[PDB]
Amino acid sequence: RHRKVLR
Amino acid sequence: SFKCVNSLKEDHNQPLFGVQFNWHSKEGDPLVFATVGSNRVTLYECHSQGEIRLLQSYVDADADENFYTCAWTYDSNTSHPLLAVAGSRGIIRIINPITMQCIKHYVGHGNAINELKFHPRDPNLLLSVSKDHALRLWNIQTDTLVAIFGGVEGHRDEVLSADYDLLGEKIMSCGMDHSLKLWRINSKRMMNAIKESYDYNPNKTNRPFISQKIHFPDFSTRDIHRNYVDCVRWLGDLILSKSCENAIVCWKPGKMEDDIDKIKPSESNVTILGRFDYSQCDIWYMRFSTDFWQKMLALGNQVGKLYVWDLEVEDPHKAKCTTLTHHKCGAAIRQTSFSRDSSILIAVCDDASIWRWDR
Repeated sequence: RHRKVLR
Repeated sequence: SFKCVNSLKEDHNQPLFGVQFNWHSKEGDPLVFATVGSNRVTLYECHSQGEIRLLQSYVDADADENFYTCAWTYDSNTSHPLLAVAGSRGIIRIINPITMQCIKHYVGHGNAINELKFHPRDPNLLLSVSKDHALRLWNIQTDTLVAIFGGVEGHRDEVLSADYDLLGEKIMSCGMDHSLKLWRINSKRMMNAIKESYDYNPNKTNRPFISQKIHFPDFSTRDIHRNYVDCVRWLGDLILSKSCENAIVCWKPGKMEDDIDKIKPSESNVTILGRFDYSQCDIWYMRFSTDFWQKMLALGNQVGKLYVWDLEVEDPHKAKCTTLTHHKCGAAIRQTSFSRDSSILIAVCDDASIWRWDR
């Protein structure tokens, strides 16, 4: 769900 | 009113996760800030015409280390500034900023350290928050672990941020469990623990230093955000916190009229005093900062836009927002830092760039 960095 | 005067990029091309101006820099010395990213910490000096003068870095012996956070203090005997750094290895390094020598280091945490904060009144008291779900309070004069804030009733996932209140009487922490927790460090137990930490000299005794195990917060809420809480700051007796939900919430424990020092661990209520909305900050580990006086609040988003709120108004919800954009600043901003005199604002990014804004 919650990413640390942009995909 | 801020204008962008310069930018640069560090050679490692990895995210810069942290930036901090040295608010303990001496009168007549130039303004200095540290950046942390990859396995390094770098110092820069601010000069006229937007010049950002590169000084010297500390590079960790371990290529797999990743520094996430830094915090400035000073040596309480000599007055010389010190820089604490930490990241994925869960090792705190105390760095001499002049030579960039690692003076000493502290191991303990079960994992990555997500944030470091120094006590507002005592330059020796360092707080670390960890992926291992705990906070640790260290005394960097006597090299003692004062207390561990953990347990079943503590955080149940990574701790991402924490902040001391004005006098350093209490800490608010937050993390991946969506919760914000209060830990009072002015209790009889904690005040005695700090005093004993100062009396401890391993060369004059047989005993190890005994750490406090603090297993119960003095307040806890999961009613503010509905995702990872990645940044928290006291605003007097009020709290500012954010998640990855495009809002900073201003709130307090208990009901509107409830005194913070009268709040009991069983407190079920919170009061929402305002909310500062913004855009495109859906990723976590994105930190706001305030100036020395707490007149302003700055946050960068995931596409390189800066939001600045003027808090010099009668109520939290009346804060005045201003935005700062640059056409070549398109990477995620992880953290901001004001110089102590508020003349300079620095933003650091995921593409290793550094952006200088002058007032």
